[PDB]
Amino acid sequence: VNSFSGYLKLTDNVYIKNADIVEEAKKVKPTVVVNAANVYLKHGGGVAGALNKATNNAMQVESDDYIATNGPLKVGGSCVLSGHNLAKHCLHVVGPNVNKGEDIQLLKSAYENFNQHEVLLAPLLSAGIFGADPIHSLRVCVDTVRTNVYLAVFDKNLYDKLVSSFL
Ligand SMILES: O=C(O)[C@@H]1CN(c2ncnc3[nH]c4cc(F)ccc4c23)CC12CCC2
Repeated sequence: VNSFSGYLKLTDNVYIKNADIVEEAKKVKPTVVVNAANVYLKHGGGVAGALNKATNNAMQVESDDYIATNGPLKVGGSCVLSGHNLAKHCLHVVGPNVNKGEDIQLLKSAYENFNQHEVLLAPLLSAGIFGADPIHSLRVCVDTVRTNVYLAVFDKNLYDKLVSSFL
């Protein structure tokens, strides 16, 4: 038993809800919240900009130190940093950004990072400003992640489309 509430169950291990991930994180304090990161951990907009704003820019300060030490992530890769006031940990995961021409097949590699964590609160990778089809992203999530994932979908309209079209 865990503290996630109001989710629709899609499969044995994937759950979905219409929610703001920042507010969902603020209430649940999950062990892991996933950020839709870029390779530079520049949290300017989308989910990343919203998560970072909710931390009062502490996520960005920590991220800049991480990059200064380690260099950029790989597309499809991840790193674990603090969850600040939102979660114990933040798993920063880089999905391919279609608006940069990155290979959508890397989306599966991105979701594989979730399997290193037993339970996660997450957005749909490569959705939103990353330019991928959120329905495809949901399919890859379901077919790749084996751990327990609670997906927060900000837009009520898209949520209904994702549920109604789910096979
Ligand atoms: O940034 C993107 O392209 C979208 C944003 N989406 C979100 N999903 C779940 N909660 C969210 N709260 C927010 C608050 C904001 F101010 C901006 C975006 C969100 C948001 C998923 C996405 C595809 C992977 C990242």
